[PDB]
Amino acid sequence: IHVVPKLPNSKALLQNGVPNILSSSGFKTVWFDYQRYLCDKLTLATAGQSLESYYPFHILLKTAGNPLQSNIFNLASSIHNNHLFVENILPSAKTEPSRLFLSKIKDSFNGSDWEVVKEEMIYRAENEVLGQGWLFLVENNEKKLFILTSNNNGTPYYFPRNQSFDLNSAISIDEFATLKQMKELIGKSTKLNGKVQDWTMPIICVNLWDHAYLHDYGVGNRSKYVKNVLDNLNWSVVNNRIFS
Amino acid sequence: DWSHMLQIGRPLDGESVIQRTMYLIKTKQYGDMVEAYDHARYEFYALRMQEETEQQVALEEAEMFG
Amino acid sequence: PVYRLPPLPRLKVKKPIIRQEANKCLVLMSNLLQCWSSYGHMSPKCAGLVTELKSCTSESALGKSNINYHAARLYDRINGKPHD
Amino acid sequence: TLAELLGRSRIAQVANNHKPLTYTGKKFHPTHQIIETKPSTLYRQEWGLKSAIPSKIKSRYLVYNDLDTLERITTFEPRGGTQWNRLRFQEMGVPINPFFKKFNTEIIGTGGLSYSLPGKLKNSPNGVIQRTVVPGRILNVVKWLAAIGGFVADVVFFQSPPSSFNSMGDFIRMKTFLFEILEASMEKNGSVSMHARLL
Amino acid sequence: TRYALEHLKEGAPLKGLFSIEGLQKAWFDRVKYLDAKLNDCTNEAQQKPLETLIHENSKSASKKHIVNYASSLYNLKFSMSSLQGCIRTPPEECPRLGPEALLQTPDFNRTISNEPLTTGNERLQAALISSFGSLMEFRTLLINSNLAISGDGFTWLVARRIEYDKLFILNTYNAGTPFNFSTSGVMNELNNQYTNMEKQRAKQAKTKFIYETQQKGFSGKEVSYIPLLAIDASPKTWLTDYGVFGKREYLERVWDSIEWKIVESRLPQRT
Amino acid sequence: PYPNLIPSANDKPYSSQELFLRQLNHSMRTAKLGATISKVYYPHKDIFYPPLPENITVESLMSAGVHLGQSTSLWRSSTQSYIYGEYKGIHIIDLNQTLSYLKRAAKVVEGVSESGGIILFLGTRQGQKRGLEEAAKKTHGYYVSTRWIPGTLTNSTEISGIWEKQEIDSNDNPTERALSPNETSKQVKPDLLVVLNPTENRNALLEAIKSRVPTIAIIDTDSEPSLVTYPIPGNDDSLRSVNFLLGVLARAGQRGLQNRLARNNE
Amino acid sequence: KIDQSLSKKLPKGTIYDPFDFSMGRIHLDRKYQDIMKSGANPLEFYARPRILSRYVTSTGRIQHRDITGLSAKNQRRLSKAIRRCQAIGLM
Ligand SMILES: [Mg+2]
Repeated sequence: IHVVPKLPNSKALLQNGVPNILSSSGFKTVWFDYQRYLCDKLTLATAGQSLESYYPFHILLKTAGNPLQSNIFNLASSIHNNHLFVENILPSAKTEPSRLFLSKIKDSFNGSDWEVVKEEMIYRAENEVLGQGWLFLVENNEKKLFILTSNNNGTPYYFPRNQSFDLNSAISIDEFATLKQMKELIGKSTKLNGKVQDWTMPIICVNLWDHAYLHDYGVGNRSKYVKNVLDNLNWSVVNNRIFS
Repeated sequence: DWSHMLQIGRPLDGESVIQRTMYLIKTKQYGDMVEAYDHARYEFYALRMQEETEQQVALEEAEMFG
Repeated sequence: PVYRLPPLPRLKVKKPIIRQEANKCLVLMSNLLQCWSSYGHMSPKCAGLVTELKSCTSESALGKSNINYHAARLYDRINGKPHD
Repeated sequence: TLAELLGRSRIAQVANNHKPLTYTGKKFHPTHQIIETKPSTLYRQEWGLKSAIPSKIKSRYLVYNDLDTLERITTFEPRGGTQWNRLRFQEMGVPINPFFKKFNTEIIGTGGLSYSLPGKLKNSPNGVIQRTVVPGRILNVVKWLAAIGGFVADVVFFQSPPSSFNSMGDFIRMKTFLFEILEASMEKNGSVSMHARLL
Repeated sequence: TRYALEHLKEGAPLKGLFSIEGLQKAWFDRVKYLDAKLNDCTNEAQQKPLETLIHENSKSASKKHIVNYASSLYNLKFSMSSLQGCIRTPPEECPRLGPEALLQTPDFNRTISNEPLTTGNERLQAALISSFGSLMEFRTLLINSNLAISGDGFTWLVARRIEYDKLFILNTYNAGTPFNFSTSGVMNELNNQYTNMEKQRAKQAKTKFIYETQQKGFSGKEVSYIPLLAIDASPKTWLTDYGVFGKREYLERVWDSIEWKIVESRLPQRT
Repeated sequence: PYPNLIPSANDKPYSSQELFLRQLNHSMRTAKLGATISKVYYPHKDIFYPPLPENITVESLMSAGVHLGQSTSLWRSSTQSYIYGEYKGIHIIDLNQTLSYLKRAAKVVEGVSESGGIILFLGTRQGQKRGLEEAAKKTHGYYVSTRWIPGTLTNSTEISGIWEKQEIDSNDNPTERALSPNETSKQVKPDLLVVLNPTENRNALLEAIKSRVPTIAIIDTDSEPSLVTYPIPGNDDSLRSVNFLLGVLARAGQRGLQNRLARNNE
Repeated sequence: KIDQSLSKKLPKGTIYDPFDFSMGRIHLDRKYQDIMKSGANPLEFYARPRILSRYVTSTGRIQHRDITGLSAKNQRRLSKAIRRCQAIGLM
């Protein structure tokens, strides 16, 4: 039985929700209703199996390579990502960005400062993520940050399941080349499961699903919601997520 | 509560069908064993069809999104 | 039908039979001899086989049953004797 | 009471089955329930059965007949193959209605193999999947039969067999081919008769 | 403009399916935003119809947004066009379904409502029985397919190729196209072009046989589909009113809200 | 924290050990996000978080598989009174009798530990070492899991006389006093012996009988109840049931030890 | 070519596992390689030399119950019927 995690200051979040991003009704939709929905669906899908004993992150890491249980993976991914998202918008466990994170953004993004990087992430979310999706700021094994976007329920950890390219429409030839090299990397591995190593981790997570913003911000104006999320993050969690 | 087949913390299996059959007979919603067994069987078929469709559609979506 | 043996002092095979695999050199020699029997000695047809033999025996001319142990180990468990 | 709980216990949930574990006859459908144990319980040889399974077993699936016997052994087999066949059928996508509206023992429609409905097609990034292709192995030099994804089917040819067949002879099963599943039907006894075409 | 439909009005509801706010947000705000983006990306979309835009602007990464927004608007219009409403109680008045909805079992294998033939749509129901076994099976398959869509998407009824040989049910995701000739062969095209590049600067042959096979057909290599009906799985339509747990309630009310005369009008004759 | 580790330069990528520490930091903080697992059985907890004797229900004993007895073909008819019935070719143990006997044996273990007696946990099946060791450590007792040397009690001088002994206070604190050779060569006899597999340890049971050592054991359907002072009807061939009962007894012993220390610290 | 005994033939419509395409499967199959078992009276088959001849060797020796696999009752009736057939001039 997967159960919705308890959140600090739950009474205040019920009363008002996350300040300056969501109202109480919106926070109910994004977390109290959607997280319960996802957890119940995962429990129904994985009950009576081994996967009931593993956490959603270990579930999605286990299930990433098997086509026929993608649904479980999707649920697991959401159940993880949503919580990550919530944790970077919780009022508290004003928090300030750390020196190390600022240095990494400055070094990772070709000298660009953090705020223009925020605007660039807003642009990326507006452009590529058509409809439901997730936005992440992630660090790779080279100690380099970069911006990743996943369509529907995708994971930053495993690059085969990043779901960063929307094939329903066309794809740029460069995106096709990226897909082909990715598939070659997958195929090179000698493991029977076909697994590959990916040490990417999410430092920032933003929920672009309609549950997050539609009730508070409408069909349009999603970039407004993303800007509000990024401006008022809980920087203690974000700083802790980085390793030194 | 066995008014419905799906239980949280339980898989969806044939034993759920037998449990729903016994619940139906106990409440006397149906009289004969065969009738309740058939009704639970049809609920089982509906639920399993829904799960099969979720799996197929999920795999198709995954391939759709790269 | 099932036959149940009495409580026996032991459970052992007198002569365990092992599947030694016939040496490759011997069978290759036999094939060569049959070749020269049918086509003739130093016949063009099967001369290739000769090459194989020349290699197969070049280094050397010719190039285990645990049933009793396991039976003795397991007999007390599987004999199905009455309690005491 | 204890009797009620024993009636609702998972060991009781497994139906009484006593068929030979090692069966050399024709196999059309599963005959034993597959018992699964988590890796943590496998580490301690706990399978939910009466007694601990020997530590030699490394697989997480088995099929069993007796919880205990006179020989003090659990009558089991470390095999969980059949599920894969079922799952492999789901990869084929070929659909096969009794599932829509005194006790009868006939196999009801597809007995859990596939609960899909015929009228759907697969979208792919290349486009609509018109015809489903899966790899298989032609078995014998005979119609010709093929082992395709856990099931034996009779392959419908297209003009002549490729010359590779005649060259290889009885070593034909060594080489993989690509087939398209024309149709899948279920016979009364539970056999799944599929017709495929060698491309 | 052609985007807006006459059976929808600002400040007026669609009985049973949407409230005033639900219809507002789902349709009028969505079309406003979508047409704004579409006209911003290209001013020429005003002159040309959506289908012509989709056909002409496909297969180009630079012109992607044009096809994306054209398909979104066209599919939204196609989905809402078949709607008529239903006698069931207003969604606003009914208390929202909660977690219990997940545990309730569907009745889509033991019930049938809003059958086309009762209204007089005999040919449509005959064809659905012909290709999908029965309307019980058709309704189950359609609603299960649209339920399974995680995010933004549509479930389509389609007919093959004006006359059809056979009917089918399709899914499209984040502004996909129901017809197939716009996108068919794109991956094979890019694969061949990429191999030509890579050699200019065999797994490809084995994969190409399968590529051609997946879309190869009998009597022709190119396959087309007539849209006939569309449902919307996007949270935009149903999250506002029914809530997180109320997608199944939305889909059943949608099914009761289908008028099959409009669907028959789209039916392309017969082989 | 992690001495003798040489971090990498910012220009260069992470090292394998740096990646390991990074993933450990991720695991201890964020890997467990999304849901909290409830009502799921984790085997290790049966050793580390055993329930108290009073909190045990029949449902908990049945979940551990304690009720599953031997095959009906291997029945020892002297165990008739402990049997609830037979089902699927095996005898079912009456779990209410099991609960009563287990509570009594737990009280015995708690009393013996509270008196400062020596408690010996003997179990020689394959995977029983972990639970035996943990029970002995938390009861300040002793255990054997490799093999019971015959004559360990009746011939203690020739078996256990060479190993070293130790004087300790009321609080189990080493005194480090020098023991005389005669004191070192005396027999030290267990005050309580608990056997997980009494069928394969007849020698230990007979030695305890001869040496007047009260003994507890898990009495399966094919085991003799009268060979032990405090039988516990239950399944002895499943590691889960054995570990559950052993953890209950070990927690009772730990409670007795804690009571003893609390009284000595007042 | 492969001798037929060395090859395993999967029948049509039967499921299989990868183990089936193995010599172990052939060896296992080798290892585990009518009317009178249907509740009939063998004494009634005393003027029917063919069906009686099904249960004798080439020389006419009655086959043991280990070979026939019949019940003791039907085995005795079969022996009696075969001997009666021998006596009356048939068989
Ligand atoms: Mg035992």
